[PDB]
Amino acid sequence: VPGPITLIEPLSGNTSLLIKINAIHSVKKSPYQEIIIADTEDYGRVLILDDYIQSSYVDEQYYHESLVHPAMATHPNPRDVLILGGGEGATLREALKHGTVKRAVMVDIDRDVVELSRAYLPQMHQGAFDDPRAKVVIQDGFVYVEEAIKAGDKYDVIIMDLTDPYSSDIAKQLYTREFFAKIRRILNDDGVVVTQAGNSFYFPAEYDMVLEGVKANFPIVAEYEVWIPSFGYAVNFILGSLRYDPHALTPSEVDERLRARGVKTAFYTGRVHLALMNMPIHRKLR
Amino acid sequence: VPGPITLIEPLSGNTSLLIKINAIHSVKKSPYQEIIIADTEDYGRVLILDDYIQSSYVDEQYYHESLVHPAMATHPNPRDVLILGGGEGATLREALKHGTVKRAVMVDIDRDVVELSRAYLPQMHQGAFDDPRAKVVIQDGFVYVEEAIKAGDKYDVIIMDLTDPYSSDIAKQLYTREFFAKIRRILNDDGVVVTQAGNSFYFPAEYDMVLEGVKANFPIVAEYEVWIPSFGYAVNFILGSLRYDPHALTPSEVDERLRARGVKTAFYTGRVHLALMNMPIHRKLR
Amino acid sequence: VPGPITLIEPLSGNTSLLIKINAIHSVKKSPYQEIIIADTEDYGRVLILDDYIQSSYVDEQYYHESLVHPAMATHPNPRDVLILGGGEGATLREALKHGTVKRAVMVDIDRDVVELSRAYLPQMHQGAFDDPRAKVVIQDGFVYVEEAIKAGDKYDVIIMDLTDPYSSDIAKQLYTREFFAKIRRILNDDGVVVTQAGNSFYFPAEYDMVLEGVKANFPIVAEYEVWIPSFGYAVNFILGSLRYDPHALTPSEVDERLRARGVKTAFYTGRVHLALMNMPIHRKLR
Amino acid sequence: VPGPITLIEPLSGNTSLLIKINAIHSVKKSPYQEIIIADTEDYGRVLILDDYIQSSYVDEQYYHESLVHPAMATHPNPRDVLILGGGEGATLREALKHGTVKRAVMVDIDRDVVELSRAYLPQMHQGAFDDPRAKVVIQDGFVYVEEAIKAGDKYDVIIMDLTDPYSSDIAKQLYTREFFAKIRRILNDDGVVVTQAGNSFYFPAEYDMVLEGVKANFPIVAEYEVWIPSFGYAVNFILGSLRYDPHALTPSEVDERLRARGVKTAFYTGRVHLALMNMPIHRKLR
Ligand SMILES: CSC[C@H]1O[C@@H](n2cnc3c(N)ncnc32)[C@H](O)[C@@H]1O
Ligand SMILES: CSC[C@H]1O[C@@H](n2cnc3c(N)ncnc32)[C@H](O)[C@@H]1O
Ligand SMILES: CSC[C@H]1O[C@@H](n2cnc3c(N)ncnc32)[C@H](O)[C@@H]1O
Ligand SMILES: CSC[C@H]1O[C@@H](n2cnc3c(N)ncnc32)[C@H](O)[C@@H]1O
Ligand SMILES: NCCCCNCCCNCCCN
Repeated sequence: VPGPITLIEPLSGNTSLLIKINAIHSVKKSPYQEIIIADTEDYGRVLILDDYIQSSYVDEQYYHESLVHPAMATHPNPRDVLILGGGEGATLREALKHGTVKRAVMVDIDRDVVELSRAYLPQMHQGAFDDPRAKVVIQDGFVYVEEAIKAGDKYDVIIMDLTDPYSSDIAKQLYTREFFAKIRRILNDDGVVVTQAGNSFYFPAEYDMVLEGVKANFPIVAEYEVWIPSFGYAVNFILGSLRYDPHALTPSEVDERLRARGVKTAFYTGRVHLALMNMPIHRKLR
Repeated sequence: VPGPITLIEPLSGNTSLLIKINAIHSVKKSPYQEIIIADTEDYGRVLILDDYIQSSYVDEQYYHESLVHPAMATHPNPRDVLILGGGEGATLREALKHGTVKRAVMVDIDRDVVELSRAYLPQMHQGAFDDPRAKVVIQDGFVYVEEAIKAGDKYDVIIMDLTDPYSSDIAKQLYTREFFAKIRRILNDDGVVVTQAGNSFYFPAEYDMVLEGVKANFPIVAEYEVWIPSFGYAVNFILGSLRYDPHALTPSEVDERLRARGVKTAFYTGRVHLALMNMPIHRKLR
Repeated sequence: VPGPITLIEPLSGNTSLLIKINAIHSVKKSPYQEIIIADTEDYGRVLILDDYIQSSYVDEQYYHESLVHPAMATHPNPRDVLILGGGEGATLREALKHGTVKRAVMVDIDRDVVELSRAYLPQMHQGAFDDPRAKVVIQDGFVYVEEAIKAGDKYDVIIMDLTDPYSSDIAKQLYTREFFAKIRRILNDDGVVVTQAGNSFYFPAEYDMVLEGVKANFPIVAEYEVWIPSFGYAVNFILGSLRYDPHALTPSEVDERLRARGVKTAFYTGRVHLALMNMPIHRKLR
Repeated sequence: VPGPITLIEPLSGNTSLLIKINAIHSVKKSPYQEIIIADTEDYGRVLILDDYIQSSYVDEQYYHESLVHPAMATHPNPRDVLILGGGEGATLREALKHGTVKRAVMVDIDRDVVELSRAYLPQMHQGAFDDPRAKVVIQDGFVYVEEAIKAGDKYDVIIMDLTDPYSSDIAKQLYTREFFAKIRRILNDDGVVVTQAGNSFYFPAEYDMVLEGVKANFPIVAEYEVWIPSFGYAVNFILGSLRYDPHALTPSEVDERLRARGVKTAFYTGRVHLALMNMPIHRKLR
């Protein structure tokens, strides 16, 4: 039973997780957030920001593969990729696997998350930060997107891997209808956006606000979720597309794009893609 | 932060859930298990057996529909149904929705679970216990199956809705290779068995033992899982079939059987079926 | 870890107690406070007010005997006794044991605490509420003392058994310098006051405020403490005397007063009295 | 709730403490026990062995002074002192304050406790380990006492500061009748033994076993307790004496021995001694 040293991970406010801690690797009060890197018995090494597990060694591939590959596989030739957040470098790692990618930009507000992840979470980034195709920019993603509009920059796929919409003051401006309109302005005509949107079961109001924002700006929208044990819930993803429908890809087409692009995964396959496109998201039923 | 009255729900031993309790309706130490019916803020009313949530008002339909309908929809004409466990009566409720069912027998070892569920959990059974097609038998499922073999009783679908294989002494004899051989002897030649098998991520050894038991006795075996928030995990299900392959059903075939049989659901559909058949089960990836 | 049903009892705010609950007897939102009467495995039946255990079956006699008998034994002939609080009736029970007592008045603000204690905590009051010498008044103790001054009422011993000074808004006016001045005005010239004063170790600032209030109004002040397991701390008592010094009583004199007055106890004796007068109170030493 | 990083300190099994951790300094799985040195908000720096707090910066002086000084002050000229356990070096620190002491031997089974205490808990040992009068021996205390009998060694005062009798497999042989007989064989004819004996309230059976073991071997036995906040209980001590009765010492005699011997304390005085000798130990009263 889960001690003697325990993380109390908030889940809903009326439910919390008690997680056995084996070791604390680093604690850093950054100007933006409290960072903890720790070893958990169940999940191995974790990044914690303001008390919330962001990623674990034993299940981060479920999160990062589900966040990245459906969007990347839906785009027929994703060359220019923008990531907002993704501080541990695993979102960048998954995006770079696509041989079509020539330029991947990752924008995180917090240099301490990136530097502490570089040192203490090598199985997350796996060298992604040092890939010649990758540029790591330390900036508020809101400001970065405003400056990208003025420069008329355009991307094929935009991946939002931010802190939770229901908890995170630093990410709140990037989850609005108005921000999704700004995202559309820096997408090519066949562009795709994907974002994590917290949890539809425990935080339906915050989830619905994000969903309405994407639906108001993109004509094709897929909603899918994946159980991440270390989070205590099935994370919700919202994918917005200007041309291509992720629901239209067959397992064979997904598997052929992965093979052609040199993409190796622990989890994501054509069959996973089909399941994600067909499983409705969880809500409270009474 | 949950309290002042809290349920400490074990999950893995290295992770536990802290769940705020609004009221305790009943506590009963039966000879078989400790029974608690309580109101939780997140999940509404719950049945707890030996500290483990069995079912909640807000998400039990995810559990009971996922346990019952894939097996029932795979059988082309399920007339005789046997349920082992299912004390709250929701498994019986779901099976009875199939208009093909003429006889449903439910066998639970613990009369106190059934009677406390009848009184305190009416939204679970919804009158299923009193359906003219239903017989509720209080007996050890092991004993009932031995007596069914000697009587040469035979069923189209057998549903095992027992306490967890990783925790429950009272159910341990019903999760063995030898017990699945006994189940095959009370199935018709085109019969199907489904059982909950705990959790593949947190309890892989106990999950694998159940899987090997089913694979040794049945030529067609499907594995699928669904996130149940009140459990803290995606419950694993194992379906054993003598003739019909659930992987072969299309969404349209599932939806046509549901329509023809008068089956109304909150969750299960042809698309859910397709997703369950295509989503690999969770394991620790590192 | 204690469960599955647990009380999270706040202790210091940086430490809390997890207490196994076997049953909840009553929950009542009164106009003043939330009341819970519950069975704990370690402490048996408890009264809880706003999350704080007030008393337990297994250790309340340590609390009530330590609160009452040192003051009562110090007064050479206590005839008129006033109790502020003491909702469960055990303070009254201990005071009434003194054969010198002719009139005991108990004043609690909360009729629900008294009535629920009468019904659900009979081993606390043990009939004290119905003793012909006893008068139970439902009133704010602040108002009762103002009206006692105007009537020129006077008492030999005043016992304050209120909710904690560090947590309880309803009692806060009764813990001030100004309130102890009002108490002195309704004491005879040889009168004694005793109050519980929370805990000197975990709540030194609130303890010190009560102590300065008593020292400003009374020339003789004794401080003593007793470990109450169900509280998670040694409760602090402050005794204010106008004439008689509890430090001057010998074990033999205490034991003779108890014998002469027909006082039977589970804990308090002359030797206990000597120990209480000689044990310094706990503080943080670093 | 105290968090996000928490120590779950077992107390009774039906009560546990949740203690906020500010930092973890060191974690060592020794062959004998799990060792944690941590900073707590309430208690400052702590040593934890197998989940149990052994000592805290804010209250260890209550524990170590109460364990050592009553026995040392009862002996009229304690020259040779043996300590079994006392890994953090505070028991040794208190014993060495007595100017009569020429030789103090401290025997702990676990070199990791001693070395981690030397480095991370300097306010506990305060250089005691390096005092010319002190010998620190890493050995099982059982073996050390058997070898002391064979060498015919004799001591004036033996202090047992071991892990708890109710929890600690490594110490269990040192808490038996037979072990107290071995202790008597290495005492001078006016010798005194003192041991911590867990807690009489929460662990009465284990406490009573230790008490019967001492009473079978020593004609004078004193029982006393002190509240240690960081433990969640009043630790019980049992003192066994061959000639001198600690109940016979007056405050003045104790204070004169402390003054003559150059003993400076934060807590222990003649009045404390009197209180310890007069306070009965806590038991469940219903
Ligand atoms: C750990 S993956 C989540 C990341 O979101 C990042 N993040 C939060 N808010 C913003 C923002 N406004 N702009 C960019 N990155 C952000 C955090 O710094 C964290 O590393
Ligand atoms: C609440 S659903 C799980 C049910 O499994 C039941 N159960 C456990 N073991 C057996 C068994 N051996 N035979 C029948 N029912 C059982 C329990 O009594 C519970 O009601
Ligand atoms: C349970 S024993 C302590 C009692 O103090 C009572 N109490 C708190 N505030 C006041 C007050 N202002 N006057 C009288 N009783 C009070 C509470 O109702 C409780 O029953
Ligand atoms: C922390 S103070 C208690 C000490 O008792 C020690 N201890 C436990 N069992 C024995 C034993 N059998 N012999 C010597 N020391 C022991 C532990 O190593 C610990 O440092
Ligand atoms: N939950 C209560 C913690 C109990 C810890 N027991 C005290 C151990 C005494 N021996 C070592 C004390 C430090 N020298």
